[PDB]
Amino acid sequence: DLRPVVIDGSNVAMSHGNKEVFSCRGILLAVNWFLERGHTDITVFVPSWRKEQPRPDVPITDQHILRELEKKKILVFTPSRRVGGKRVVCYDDRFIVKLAFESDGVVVSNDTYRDLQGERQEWKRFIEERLLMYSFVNDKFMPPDDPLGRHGPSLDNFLRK
Ligand code: NA
Repeated sequence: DLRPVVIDGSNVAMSHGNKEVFSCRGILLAVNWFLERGHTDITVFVPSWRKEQPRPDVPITDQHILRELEKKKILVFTPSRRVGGKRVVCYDDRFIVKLAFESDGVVVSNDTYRDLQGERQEWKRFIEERLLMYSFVNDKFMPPDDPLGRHGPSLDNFLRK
C-alpha cells in the first residue's frame, strides 16, 4: 500500500525549534509521525558534514540522534568534503528528489526546489504532484490533510499507491 517516504532532514531540522539551529529532534518527530501510521520505508537525507565533532561553529541540538537513525537504516548521509580552502557539498536536493522520483514516493519538505524544477522537466512534474509540506508547533509535526489543496487528494490517499 504505502508510498515510500523521503524526508529532507535539513529542511526539517532547521524548521523545528529555533530557525537558526539544526534541531535533530525535528527529524525524529517527523520520522515517528510516519512510523506511527505504519510506514516502514523511510529515508532521511542529511549532509555528511553534519556528523563532525563538534561543529561549535554551526549550531545544532541532539546531534546524537543522527547516528541513531543511520543505525536504524533510515538516515543516510549525503556526501561532502573540504576542497582547497573551504568546503564542497553535493546538493542534498538532487539525492532527495532522485530517490523519491525513482522510488515513485513522496518528499517531505517545505522547499519546492525551483532550480531542480527548472533543470529537468519530469522532476518539476513530480514535485508539484508529490511534495508534502508541514508545519511544526513545538514538538508537534502537522502535515496538511489537503496536500495539493481543495482540488487534489486526501492525505491518506497521498500516502498510498
Ligand atoms: Na531549527
